[PDB]
Amino acid sequence: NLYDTDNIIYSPEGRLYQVEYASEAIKQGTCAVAIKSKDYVVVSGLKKCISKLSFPQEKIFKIDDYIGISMSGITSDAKVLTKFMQNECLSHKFLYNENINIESLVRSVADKYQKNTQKSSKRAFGVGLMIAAYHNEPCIFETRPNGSYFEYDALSFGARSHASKTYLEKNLHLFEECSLEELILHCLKALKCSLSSELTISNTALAVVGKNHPWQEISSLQLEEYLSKVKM
Amino acid sequence: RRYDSRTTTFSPEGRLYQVEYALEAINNASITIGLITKDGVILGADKVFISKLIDKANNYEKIYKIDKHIFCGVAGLNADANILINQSRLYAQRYLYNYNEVQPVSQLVVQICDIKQSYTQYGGLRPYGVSFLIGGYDTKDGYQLYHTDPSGNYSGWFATAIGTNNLTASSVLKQEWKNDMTLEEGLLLALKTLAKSTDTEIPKSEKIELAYLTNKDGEVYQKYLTEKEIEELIKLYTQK
Amino acid sequence: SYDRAITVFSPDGHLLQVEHALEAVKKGGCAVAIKSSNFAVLAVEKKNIPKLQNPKTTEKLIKLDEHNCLAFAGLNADARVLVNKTRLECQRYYLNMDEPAPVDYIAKYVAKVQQKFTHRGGVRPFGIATLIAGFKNNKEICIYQTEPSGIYAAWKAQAIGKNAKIVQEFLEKNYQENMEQKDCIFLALKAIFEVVELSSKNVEVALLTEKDLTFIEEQEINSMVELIDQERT
Amino acid sequence: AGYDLSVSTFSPDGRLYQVEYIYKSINNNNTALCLECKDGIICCCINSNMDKNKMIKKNSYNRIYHVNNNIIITYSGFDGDARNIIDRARSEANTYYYNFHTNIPLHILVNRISLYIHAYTLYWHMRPFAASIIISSFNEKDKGDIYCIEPNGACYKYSGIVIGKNKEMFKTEIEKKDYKDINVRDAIEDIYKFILTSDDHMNKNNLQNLVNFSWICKESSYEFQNIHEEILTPALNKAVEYIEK
Amino acid sequence: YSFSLTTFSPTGKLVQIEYALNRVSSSSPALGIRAKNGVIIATEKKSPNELIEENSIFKIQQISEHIGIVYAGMPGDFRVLLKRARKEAIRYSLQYGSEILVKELVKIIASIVQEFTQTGGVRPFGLSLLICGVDVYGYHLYQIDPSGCYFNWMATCVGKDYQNNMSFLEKRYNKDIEIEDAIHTAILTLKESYEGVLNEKNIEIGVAYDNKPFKILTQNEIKDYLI
Amino acid sequence: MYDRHLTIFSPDGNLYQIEYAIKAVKNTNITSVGVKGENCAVIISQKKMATQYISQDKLLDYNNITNIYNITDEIGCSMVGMPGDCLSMVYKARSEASEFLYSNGYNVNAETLCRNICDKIQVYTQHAYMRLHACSGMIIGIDENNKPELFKFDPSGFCAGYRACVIGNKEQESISVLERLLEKRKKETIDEDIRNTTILAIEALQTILAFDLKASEIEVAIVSTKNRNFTQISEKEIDNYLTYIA
Amino acid sequence: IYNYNGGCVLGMSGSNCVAIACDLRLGANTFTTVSTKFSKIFKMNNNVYVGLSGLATDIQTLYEILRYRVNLYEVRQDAEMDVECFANMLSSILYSNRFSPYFVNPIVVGFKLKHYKVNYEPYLTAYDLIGAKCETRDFVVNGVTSEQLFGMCESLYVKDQDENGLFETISQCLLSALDRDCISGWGAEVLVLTPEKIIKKKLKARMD
Amino acid sequence: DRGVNTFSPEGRLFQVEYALGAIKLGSTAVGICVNDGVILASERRISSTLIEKDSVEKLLSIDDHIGCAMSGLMADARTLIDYARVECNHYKFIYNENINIKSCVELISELALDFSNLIMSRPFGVALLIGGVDKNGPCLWYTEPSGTNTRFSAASIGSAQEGAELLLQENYKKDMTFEQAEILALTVLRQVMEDKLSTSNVEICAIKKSDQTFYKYNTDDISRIIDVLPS
Repeated sequence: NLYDTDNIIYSPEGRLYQVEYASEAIKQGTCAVAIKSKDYVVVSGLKKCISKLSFPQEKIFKIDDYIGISMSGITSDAKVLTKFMQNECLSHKFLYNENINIESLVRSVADKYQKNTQKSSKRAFGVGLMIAAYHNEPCIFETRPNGSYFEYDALSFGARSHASKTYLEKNLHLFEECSLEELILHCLKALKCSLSSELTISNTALAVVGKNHPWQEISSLQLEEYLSKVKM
Repeated sequence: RRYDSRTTTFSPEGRLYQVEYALEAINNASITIGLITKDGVILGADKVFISKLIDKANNYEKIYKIDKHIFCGVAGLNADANILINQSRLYAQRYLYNYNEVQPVSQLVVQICDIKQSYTQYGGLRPYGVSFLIGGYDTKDGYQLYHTDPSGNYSGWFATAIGTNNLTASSVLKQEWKNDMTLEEGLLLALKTLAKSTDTEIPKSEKIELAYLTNKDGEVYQKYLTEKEIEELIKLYTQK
Repeated sequence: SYDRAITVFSPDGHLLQVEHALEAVKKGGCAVAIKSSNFAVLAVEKKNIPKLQNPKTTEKLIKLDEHNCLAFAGLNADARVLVNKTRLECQRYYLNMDEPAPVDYIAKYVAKVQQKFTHRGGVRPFGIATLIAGFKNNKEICIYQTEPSGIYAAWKAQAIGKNAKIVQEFLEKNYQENMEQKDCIFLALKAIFEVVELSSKNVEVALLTEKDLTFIEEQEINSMVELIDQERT
Repeated sequence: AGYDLSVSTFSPDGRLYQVEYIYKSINNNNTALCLECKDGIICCCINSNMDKNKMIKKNSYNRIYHVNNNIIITYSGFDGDARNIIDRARSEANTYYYNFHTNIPLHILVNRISLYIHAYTLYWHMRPFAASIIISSFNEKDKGDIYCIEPNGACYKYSGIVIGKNKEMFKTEIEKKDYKDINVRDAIEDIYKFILTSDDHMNKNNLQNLVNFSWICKESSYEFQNIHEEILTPALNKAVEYIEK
Repeated sequence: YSFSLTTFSPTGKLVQIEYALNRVSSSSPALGIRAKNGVIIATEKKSPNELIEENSIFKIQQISEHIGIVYAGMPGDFRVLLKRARKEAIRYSLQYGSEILVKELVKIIASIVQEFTQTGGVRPFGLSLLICGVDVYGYHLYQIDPSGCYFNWMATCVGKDYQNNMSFLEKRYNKDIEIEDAIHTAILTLKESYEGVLNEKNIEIGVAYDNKPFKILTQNEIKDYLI
Repeated sequence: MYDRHLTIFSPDGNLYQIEYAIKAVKNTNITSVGVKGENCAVIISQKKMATQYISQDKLLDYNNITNIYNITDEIGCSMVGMPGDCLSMVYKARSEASEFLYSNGYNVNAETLCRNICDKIQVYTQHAYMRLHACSGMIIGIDENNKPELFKFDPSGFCAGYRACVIGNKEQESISVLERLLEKRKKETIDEDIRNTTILAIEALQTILAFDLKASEIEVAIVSTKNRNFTQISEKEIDNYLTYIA
Repeated sequence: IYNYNGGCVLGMSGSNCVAIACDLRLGANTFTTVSTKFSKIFKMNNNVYVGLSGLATDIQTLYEILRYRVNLYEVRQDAEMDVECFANMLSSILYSNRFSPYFVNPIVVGFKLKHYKVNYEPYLTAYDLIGAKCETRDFVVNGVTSEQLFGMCESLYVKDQDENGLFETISQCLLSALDRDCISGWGAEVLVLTPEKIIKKKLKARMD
Repeated sequence: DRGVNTFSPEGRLFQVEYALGAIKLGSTAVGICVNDGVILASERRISSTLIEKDSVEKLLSIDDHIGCAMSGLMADARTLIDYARVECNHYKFIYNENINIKSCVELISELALDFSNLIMSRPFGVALLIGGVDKNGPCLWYTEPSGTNTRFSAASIGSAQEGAELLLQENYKKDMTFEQAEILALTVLRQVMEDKLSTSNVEICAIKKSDQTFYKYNTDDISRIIDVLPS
């Protein structure tokens, strides 16, 4: 009512309204979905297209070899976070000649979330990141506008995420111990459930990373083949 | 943020609302007079009566000297005056340090109005509630007299009066002032306009204070009138 | 406050402090500028108390550099501050380029400074509209205008201050190209006196050439105000 | 009446409401219990609110951290504010060892952490920390030393404490018997039974993928050790078998 | 974040400074007299409970060998002002190698009070200093206010019922008054002001006897004067 | 509007934040009494938790609770108020005492330390972004003349000397008690007068509080010329003193 | 470094009369002069004078710094400034650049006022390049030609003296000192201040 | 009432949305991207006849190979353009090659959100239609105060931007010739003016694929395009 003027004021219930509004900005963002099996973490997302003359926006981004993210929320904040993570991994590989520990990077970005939530005259980021990597194990992490992070078998962000989450928990048991092709297929079923109005090569993004498989977006021909397999 | 006073922020009409209240504070203050004469420049004023136990000897609270060739009369809050007096003296001696000649009065009043304009614009600090009648001599322009205000505006005046009842004093100055006139005539006219502004037929010697600046003998000097000299001047005024 | 945003977008998408600076400008005294061929005329009004005020202390119309000149309308203290800033920048350009500052660079810098104070915390906009007159680097006369918002443009003739729309409407239907100096002074004196009381003491007009700025004497102004007073009646 | 909008403002009754709101937020967050025993101390955290999230891995979310591998530190509240306070505790321990070449005493560390938390409740611009912290250790000579720092900036020594949701019923079970004479290994039965009893959100299946554990006792040579599943699951099965009967 | 809490209202008047004068008017009174061959600062302290000792609390202090001071208002404000005034006298003596003039010290403390009125994120000082001293140019007595403005007096009073004390002191005062008569007028003025009964440890006096060090009278000397 | 939220003067000339902090100190309902004699100075306080949402639980080591701290070997203090504010205040006192020893080479005097803490409290009052420290307290010590000293300070920054004083609720009623016992004392060995002062302090706290004062629930400390160091007395010895009073 | 712009100053005392004197040379590269008017004496107050000897730029810079500080002091206090206060402030200024100092060895000459009528007490003192003050009560000398002046004054000083005899004494001492220094001379000026008046005179010296 | 960086209940920033309100008014401009190059144009909203119309220019050049078209608060726009060309020349110094247009718009968007501390004081209130050519190919880009930048085949900004997008949607087709693109741009621009199209009433720029160089069309080229313009 009057405890949402600033980000430094706890309500009588004891809630930061500004951080909740940043989470609301994440929830109104475009869709995304990630899945992992035993040796592969697949990421996909619906690229926003505001007009037929407009081209699809970039949804999936690459941070480092064997690490990548997906986006849902304010895009400039995602730009800042991407530059920070890219600089952190490249600096680590500079000074130490080894790949960075992924959860240390997740703690670093969560600290950057925290210091902006905490002090006044600054805002929390209106974005959540869907971090996927292979640091000797497939892994899926999450970030929120409050300083916080959790690890998932599968995840979805914004838009009609309820349909995707229902499909994922309906089929979570079969994700482990299946090949990469069926994994990509299941990720496409989850995104098609989020559509509710058709999936095409242009309007969807897809990325794969795993053991002996650096981060590489799927080509147009392979993505068209998988889309035709989903249609059949 | 919630406790902000909205100081450096325009009005809907473009006035800032803060220099205006400062000027109403000026208009309630004791009156000060300004006159330029062929022999000198005069800054007579009116003491506010606090108590009879105030030290009559010295205690010149309205007129102050910035240098041997510059002196001004205060028409507002005394603390805001005195800090700016100190800044003025600092600027005068700084110019003399830099250039090895006396500072012209125009340069000096430009510096005071610039620093007053800064707090009006930069930051969130209140303006100085003081307006001066700065006067002095230089070889470039001779005897001059100015009128500064909290807005950082300044303007030259041959003769003017500020503070309470400044309308009546300025009317008397418009009626009585002449282009070429003697120092004694200027002093008598200063008593006349002070008496008219104070709503008194005969001015009281204890209630007023006078000063003048003349470039006599090629060496400028300031004089500050004592009680006996003001008594003689009031005797001449009653005779005239 | 110190280092916080005081000018901000309204719900309608307008920076209300900038329009308040525009009303502050509109309350300020009028000014006019004309150019033709290889010279320019600058006119500003004047207001003094008779027998008390000193007209010499007024600095409505000024000179910035060997060739550049400036006129303004609004708060005079802010004008003096920005004038000192522009003179400093003129001599800074002349020490780092060894050519005198052209009028286009100074107009761009004035617009940049006014946008800077409009787009930074802890400072309100400069409540003044200036219009700068000077010679371009190719020895071409061009007079520039500048608003508190940081908008600037090059005009053949334009006015500011009180009743600027009426004066600008008058100049649209009377301006000619490549006029004489007397013709330009006549046009400027007619234009400023459309919305100003008719007297010699209420204006301070001057003419800019490559040599230097020259202020018109009182006798010529008295003849001009008498002539247009005869023309109106 | 406006006195609860800033932490820097005292009420007419002389009381900071802005810290009380933080206390109410902490009380509604996930609960944590930390008590001592003969062999050592065992300390637990019950992540009841994440029962809805079914896609989280088994026991990945662990709120129990440590400093110097001989001091448990945990919390009940905001994760980020807590983690900032953990990193400050690491920094103070680092400064102490660089200065002195000795591990920091715990009683000094809690004091410095309380001053750090207290230092943010006297500025309007700084947000006070939303986290109640428990620090504890154990050694064979001086026995366990459990403390608890709060948002107010108060450190008190405890022989056992619970904070967060359901804390009144948890303590109502902890004063049911004296745990100074009960061993660390067989207290896991009691803790499992108490979390089943007090909390009205957990069942048999939630018990092995939401709740965290660790101890610092003689079996780990008085150093930090997250508990292996072969010790948890016997006592978990016996506890749910007792509760079913 | 730094902004002026003190600001001009409509008609100005500096409402925070007015509230500071209201603080001064309610605080325990102080006064001082300038004589032909000396200057006095005197003030009454409230009738203390038996646990207080007057040898710890002191409203009378000394800045230098010849300069004293008394206040009426908040004590912590007086403490920090006194310490900084000591620093000002010390730096002047370090530069020019002499005891500080009364006028220069009064100007500096007035400028500091004005700086605290003008500076953002602060409030004015809630007291009114009363500095007395002796130097080459005779005796002086000055009075600081929360506004940061100084007035030169020959005899003055501050605090509760200050108008009546001013009137009484005006009734009984001469320019050529001796120092002992000035002390007696101080005692009678504070006796009329208190509306009660006085004794040693209820009043405190400081005085500068000619070109000699500034002296604070003990309770024995005050008891001698009361008889 | 907002005349009393910040450290600002209200229309009557009353910084209301001062009395709000003072009554917040009173709401902690912990009493602390001090008293001095000849060559000794005794300080007493209660061994309880302050009044707030958390209550004293069974698994709370009551020995660790203490309202008496110390700044230096020769100087002790008893802070009463909010816990974090009291801890910050003793840390600031430790800082000023230790830098005083560093800069000036000799141990600080308690009067000077009280003035310094009063000046920091003035700095908190003067500025708005400083919240007041709701922590009053006592300081005791022995000066270079080998005589005792006792000083008190409030959140107003008013440092003043004493020979008997009380912090907390019923202070105005409690002033009569200290005056009565001091007058009774006025109507001695280096060790006997220590005993007299200690029984006077415990009897004063008994009469002020009006219940038995179990020795586990209180805490007593003293500086004297026999020791000159701030040593807090054990529970059994306090029990012996209480039985003497009974 | 003081051979570059060699100079000398001098000041004596007497019976209600005080004298100060200096050479008028300005040097460059030691052994070639460029001016015969560079006065080392600078009036600073109605009854205080200061004699600065050393590097010319440091002489001028110290003159403007002290003039700034002085005129500030009379304007704030609104009264005439004392010799001791100026001496202490000068010593503080010379010490304030203890490292990288002004290469100048100044002196101070003036009158001390003792109000009660008023009595004018003579005052003289000298400084190093840091401010090593030393009250002397008689003849004070400072510069490259200091040794010759010390030799002359003791033979020629007659304790308290009339102002005419003081002028003869100080003039002969300075002229005999400057003749024996190659890098110091080129005219002289002698200022003899008294409470009634000041006499400024220039000497027909060996200026060549 | 509230700060610059205060979220709304719906998660949108108030200042950003108000800045989006500001770009809704301004001079209309149109952009088209084709295989042979890129085209930009503006309605050239002329003031009274006393203005020169040379100083009032809407189509500036970030670099040799980049153009632009402004909308909204224009002084803020010139500040963004100045920073953009400074950073592009910084790239040209640090790296020999010409900067890609995507990186330029990313830097412009990075400056635009500088008011959020994560220096400036508020959003810039500017929408830009940037166009250029690089090794990847010809393209044009859109910028707005919210920081999101989207890449287009044809777009428009300013006052009559909605109708311009509708006509571009109806008329634009892929595999287009550059002359077809120019006449399409002038047809859309003419339909969305208030005043009749003429030579001084419009300005055009283009960056050819072969030249890879900025080139503003003069009066002769504009008149030549207008004469072959269908009606």
